[PDB]
Amino acid sequence: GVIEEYLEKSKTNKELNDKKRLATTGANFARAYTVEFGSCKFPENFTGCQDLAKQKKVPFLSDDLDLECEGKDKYKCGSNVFWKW
Amino acid sequence: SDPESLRWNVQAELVHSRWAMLGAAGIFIPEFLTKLGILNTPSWYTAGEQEYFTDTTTLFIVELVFIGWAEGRRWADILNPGCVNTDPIFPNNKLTGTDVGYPGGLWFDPLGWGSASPQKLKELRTKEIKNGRLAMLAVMGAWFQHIYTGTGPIDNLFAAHLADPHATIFAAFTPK
Amino acid sequence: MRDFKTYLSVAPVLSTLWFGSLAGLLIEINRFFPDALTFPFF
Amino acid sequence: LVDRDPIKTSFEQWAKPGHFSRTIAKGPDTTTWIWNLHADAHDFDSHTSDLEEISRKVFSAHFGQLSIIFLWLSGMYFHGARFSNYEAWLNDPTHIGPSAQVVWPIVGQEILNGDVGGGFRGIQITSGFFQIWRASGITSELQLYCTAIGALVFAGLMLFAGWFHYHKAAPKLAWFQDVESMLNHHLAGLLGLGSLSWARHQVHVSLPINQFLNAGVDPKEIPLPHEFILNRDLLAQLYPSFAEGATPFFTLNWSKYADFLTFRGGLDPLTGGLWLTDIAHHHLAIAILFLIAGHMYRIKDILEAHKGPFTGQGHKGLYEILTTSWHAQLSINLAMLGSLTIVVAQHMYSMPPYPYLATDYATQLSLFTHHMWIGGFLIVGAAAHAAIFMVRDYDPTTRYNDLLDRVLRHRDAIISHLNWVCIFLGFHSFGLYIHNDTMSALGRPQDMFSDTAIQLQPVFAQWIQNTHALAPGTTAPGATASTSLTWGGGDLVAVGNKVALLPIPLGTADFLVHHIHAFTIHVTVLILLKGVLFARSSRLIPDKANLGFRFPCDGPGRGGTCQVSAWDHVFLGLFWMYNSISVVIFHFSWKMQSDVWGTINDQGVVTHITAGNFAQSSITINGWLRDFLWAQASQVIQSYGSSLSAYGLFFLGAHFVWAFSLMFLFSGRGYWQELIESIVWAHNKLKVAPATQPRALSIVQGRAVGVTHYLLGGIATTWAFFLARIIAVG
Amino acid sequence: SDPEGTGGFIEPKWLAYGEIINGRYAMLGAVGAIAPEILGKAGWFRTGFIYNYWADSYTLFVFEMALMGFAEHRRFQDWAKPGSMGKQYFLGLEKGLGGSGEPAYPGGPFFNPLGFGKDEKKLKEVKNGRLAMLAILGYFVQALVTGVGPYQN
Ligand code: CLA
Ligand code: CLA
Ligand code: CLA
Ligand code: CLA
Ligand SMILES: CC(=CC=C/C(C)=C/C=C/C=C(C)\C=C\C=C(C)\C=C\C1=C(C)CCCC1(C)C)/C=C/C1=C(C)CCCC1(C)C
Ligand SMILES: CCCCCCCCCCCCO[C@H]1O[C@H](CO)[C@@H](O[C@H]2O[C@H](CO)[C@@H](O)[C@H](O)[C@H]2O)[C@H](O)[C@H]1O
Ligand SMILES: CC1=C(C/C=C(\C)CCC[C@H](C)CCC[C@@H](C)CCCC(C)C)C(=O)c2ccccc2C1=O
Repeated sequence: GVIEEYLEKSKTNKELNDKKRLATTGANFARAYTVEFGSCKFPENFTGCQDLAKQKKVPFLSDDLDLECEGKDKYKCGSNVFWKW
Repeated sequence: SDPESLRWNVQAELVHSRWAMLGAAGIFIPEFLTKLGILNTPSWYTAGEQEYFTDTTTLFIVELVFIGWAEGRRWADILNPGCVNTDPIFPNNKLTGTDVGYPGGLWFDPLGWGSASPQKLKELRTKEIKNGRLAMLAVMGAWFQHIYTGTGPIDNLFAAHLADPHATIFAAFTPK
Repeated sequence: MRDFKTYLSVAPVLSTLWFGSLAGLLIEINRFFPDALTFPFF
Repeated sequence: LVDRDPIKTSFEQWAKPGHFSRTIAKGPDTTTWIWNLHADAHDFDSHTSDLEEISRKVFSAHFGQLSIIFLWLSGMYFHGARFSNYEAWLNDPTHIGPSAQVVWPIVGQEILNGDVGGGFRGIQITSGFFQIWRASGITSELQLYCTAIGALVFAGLMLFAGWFHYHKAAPKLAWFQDVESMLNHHLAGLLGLGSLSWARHQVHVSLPINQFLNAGVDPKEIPLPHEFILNRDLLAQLYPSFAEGATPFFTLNWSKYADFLTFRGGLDPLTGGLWLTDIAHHHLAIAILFLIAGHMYRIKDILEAHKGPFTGQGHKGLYEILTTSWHAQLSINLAMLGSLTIVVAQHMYSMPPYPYLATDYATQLSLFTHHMWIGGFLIVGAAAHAAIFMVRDYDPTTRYNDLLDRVLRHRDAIISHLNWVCIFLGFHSFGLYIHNDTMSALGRPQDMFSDTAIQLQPVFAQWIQNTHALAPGTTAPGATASTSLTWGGGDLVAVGNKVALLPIPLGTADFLVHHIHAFTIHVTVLILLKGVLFARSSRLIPDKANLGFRFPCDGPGRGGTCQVSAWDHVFLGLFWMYNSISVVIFHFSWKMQSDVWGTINDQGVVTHITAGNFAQSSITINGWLRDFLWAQASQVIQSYGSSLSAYGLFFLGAHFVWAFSLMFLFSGRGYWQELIESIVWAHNKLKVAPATQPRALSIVQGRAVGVTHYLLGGIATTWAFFLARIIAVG
Repeated sequence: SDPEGTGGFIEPKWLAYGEIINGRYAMLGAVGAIAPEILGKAGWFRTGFIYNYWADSYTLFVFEMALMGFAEHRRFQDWAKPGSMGKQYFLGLEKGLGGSGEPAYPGGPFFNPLGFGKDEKKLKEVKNGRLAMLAILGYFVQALVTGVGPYQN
């Protein structure tokens, strides 16, 4: 090597850089820096509107965690009246 | 059930050790010393920026005319006089042996109490950190590895490549 | 640890670390001068 | 020996002249004991007079083979990987011409590295990986690079089981000296649980990942690294997820199926390596047996049972000492292991089991002669080690009056016959050819032995071949073609680069080689049979078990008294077998190319590597160098300046090394002594010799350096002669 | 001297008794059921998914199981014994304060003697039943018939 001025004028810099908003990652799921969403409440399926739907709803999905448990109807087998068809 | 191997010179391995490793002192503190931003800057114009190069391999010659000299004088009269022939005292010689060096010749000796005893106390000091230096430099010579491998962009060689997150090198710390 | 008037032993075929290697360093001269059949001198 | 013990050194024995028979390597210096030490290094008349250990060594020093076969394979999987050509060859078979090895361009080298396929410089292959490797229900270069270290894993570990024996304070007697179960286990679940296990990873994964390879694609445009789990959805193309069946049995309905298998026989048009739709079924249908079978049992009982009049009273009791031998239960084995290898050598060439073989000519004949020299090199052995029994193994004579004591009873007898057998053969088995010369060089064909002159008439056909390719009409179910396409009846269409297998016709020039084999296989065995039988006692020497099964020769008297022994019957028995195999090889390729190997084009007008030159012209034993040796080999002696070249360039050495054996074979012994001193003299004048008394070769060592050379000479000669006439045209 | 490792009919069983004991609370999923709301899966196929998951990610996974495995073999050496573990502090007579002793169970000793009213009305069984908790999730990872399902039902 051989140096002329000055290892730098303006020193090392933007090569790690993050600073005001060191953001990416902690953020991104800056959908969900706060996975905030819906109602507060309540009636039904929420997941509005974006997100969607409710797809199969109640205890399902939601799990997720919907919530709650309900006097149901508690999933278990048989029903859903396998409404297909 | 356990090896057959205390190399009798189990006694000598230990003294290129105090060689190797005390020695790595020279690199350990002057490096990170360096002097972050001294104020700052590393610039060496002087014998070096106009007289057609300075060193490289006149480097070595002069450079280790002395290491030359001194490293030789180092083990080859560490001690051992008597210095020839012909039956066993083991190390692979002590064919100095029972005679240190001279029967009433000169002052072969250092120090009173007919030996060489640099006195009794000083196990302290260099048992500890020093055969430390052996140990120490094992792992910040295991940093030599970490400190640079990855050939900072400027070259992938034999292209596996083989994944890709982000770079690596040195300066202290770590993302984590 | 080895001074004057012969030393320590070695195995049956350290010749296999003497055919292989030493001699091996000689291909190492037979590519530095990748060729012979007479030779310039120094 | 101390050093000193018993009990009361860990301090190991490194230093103090000798060990091995007791006025041992003596203080006094010599050389002979340096071929001693290596030879007979493994042996057992010394180490201790007490079984015990030995089995505790052989179950360890064994181990380091598996581990080795394991360090090997790895450098082959690695090799068959990053030194690629496999990736390139597979999208592009029929086309490539594979490699795994490549030089480095030091000195002359590079000529040896000549464009092999998927665009690179290298040296070819006649060792059918790239073809077991068809398997890879996955494909990928770095992947074989796991199967590779997976190899080095089994090794280090399946090599620290060898530390975890002998060196560790070992098991003992009962452990093997109760045999009671051993095969129970072995055959049941490994013989079984492999073939079984192999089934599960032979339709799961492989079948599908070449069911839709036999068409096109470029891999990873197919077979992911996991893809083949619970996803029993692609298994949908290659049969049901059982649909409505539950664990075979019958209350099942097929209005249109019958699981994978659906038995084949013949050859894929596009990959004639025999069908895989079968390959699961057959391995499944194995294992079961083994799975049921390895469930005998605990041992005498069954053998302690059926006797008769002339039969074997000692049949009953056929060896307590078959839990107390080795040298016996090794010799038996080698005859089988060995004789059960070269049965491979056929079912291979007349029924390929891998995709792309036959079309691949050179990459499965190499095979059929490599596998061929083991089903021979392991058989003469299978006699040697019986001689090693017959001489010594047991302590005393506790073994008595039985099947053997019987066979020996006659002995100037079992071998009295067998002899005449051979001279009946030989006369009917070789001078047969010589007729032709003497009378075709006299020249009157009217009366030769031609496939046409001596009465046989344009047909061979009616025997059993013609009731094999035609048998899918018996109790036989069926499945288009046969079992092995090389059989008389029907079919043709086999392959679209070159050819594969077709009928393979016979008569004479197939009749009489087939017979030279007889006489060759027979006089081989005469010498081994009589050799191992007369192991210990005879009416040339009865005081003749008194050292070991070697011993040079008893002594100038009795007339000759030289060869005798049985090291040496297993020395002149190799000498033949080198022929036995060396002429069987000579047979196959001259057939398999004279006919079979050749090639299709329009109207599939077949064009063998040689329009059947065999015809009237192997029958002459000169035609065997007119049509063979001088014809083919023109490729070995043209091979200079090329890529394979290393063959022609071997073919001189090793065609030299053989012609160096005779020196070791044909010579005296106090000769090279008488000579070695003239030497030793000139030595002493300068002061340069005595220490370690330089000595000539140990009569029978001399024979050891015959034979072994005569073989690695006389053999690789063709290993070269071959690879040089299937690479390049053929 | 060289470290030791005595095999003898059945060490392999004392440490093999132990291996499963640790794995019986490394059973985890139903022993501490609050542990996984969905954490048994490391991270469906459909599966569940109406990754695997949000997550608790990362790297620094080897360093743990190694470094705290660099402790498993210390309560295996230290208490070979000659005791001095409580190096205390050079000066200061005020350090009667103890803590326990060697602990197995409610601590130093058992303690606070005084007890029984109500709670009311060996020890390989405290083992045996939790492989009957271990090997149970074992097949429950692959616990599916899928194409079909519960024949039973
Ligand atoms: C690191 C270890 C080690 C050490 C220090 C020893 C030391 C000893 N072993 Mg030993 N052994 C070891 C590992 C070791 N073993 C392993 C791993 C195995 C099983 C694989 C064995 C199986 C074994 C047996 C059966 C016996 C011993 C015996 C002995 C004693 C005699 C050794 C000798 O001079 O053999 C010299 C031989 C070697 C140094 C090489 C070993 C051969 C194998 C493992 C590798 C070489 C194959 C290689 C591919 C060469 C062929 C290719 C060639 C062209 C290069 C000695 C105390 C013997 C005893 O108890 O006294 C009678 C007894 O016979 N060992
Ligand atoms: C399953 C079997 C196998 C096993 C485990 C054994 C085991 C044994 N055999 Mg044996 N044998 C076998 C198969 C086997 N054999 C076969 C198939 C044959 C027929 C050829 C023989 C013929 C035979 C004879 C005649 C003898 C034995 C003997 C022995 C014992 C001595 C072993 C020894 O010291 O190494 C010996 C090995 C060497 C000294 C190494 C030299 C190998 C040379 C010749 C190299 C081979 C050529 C090759 C191409 C060169 C390498 C490449 C090079 C060009 C770079 C031992 C118990 C001997 C005995 O006295 O019994 C107690 C007796 O000598 N065997
Ligand atoms: C293996 C080989 C062998 C055989 C089988 C033959 C066979 C033959 N050679 Mg021939 N030949 C041979 C080697 C052989 N040769 C060799 C090596 C040479 C060069 C040395 C010749 C040179 C040669 C010439 C020049 C000629 C022949 C000819 C012949 C033919 C006339 C034979 C004859 O008239 O004998 C007379 C036959 C008998 C007396 C028959 C009895 C012998 C048999 C029956 C013995 C059977 C044993 C018995 C059945 C055992 C059963 C026990 C009993 C109680 C039932 C005949 C086909 C001639 C020819 O022109 O052929 C076309 C011609 O002369 N050969
Ligand atoms: C020492 C003796 C003298 C010499 C120089 C020869 C030389 C030869 N004899 Mg010969 N012979 C002799 C005396 C001699 N003989 C005597 C007294 C008799 C008895 C009367 C015979 C009977 C005899 C017969 C019957 C035969 C020969 C044959 C041969 C030739 C083999 C071809 C060859 O080597 O190509 C030369 C080219 C090379 C050697 C290239 C070598 C390159 C390779 C091997 C690699 C490099 C070497 C490397 C170290 C090998 C790898 C090994 C590695 C694992 C270390 C060779 C020219 C044979 C022949 O070919 O036709 C007659 C035939 O078999 N001889
Ligand atoms: C002259 C020579 C050589 C030759 C050689 C020859 C002239 C020959 C040889 C040969 C060898 C061989 C040959 C070996 C081997 C091998 C192998 C490896 C084999 C293999 C195989 C198998 C696998 C089995 C069978 C078949 C075969 C064979 C293929 C040399 C010489 C020299 C000199 C001058 C001096 C110094 C040294 C030297 C340098 C050395
Ligand atoms: C080699 C010495 C001849 C002695 C045996 C001859 C007897 C049998 C006749 C030829 C045997 C070869 O069999 C060969 O027949 C035909 C050659 O004309 C070829 O005929 C093929 O080509 C055409 C393309 O559709 C069609 O006429 C046929 O449907 C098809 O099978 C076949 O590739 C093969 O079946
Ligand atoms: C030629 C021949 C000899 C003479 C063969 C000899 C002496 C071969 C032995 C030569 C050895 C192998 C040379 C070993 C020297 C080197 C190993 C030492 C130097 C080490 C290397 C670095 C070179 C016999 O002794 C003999 C005995 C019985 C029947 C037939 C014959 C026979 O035909």
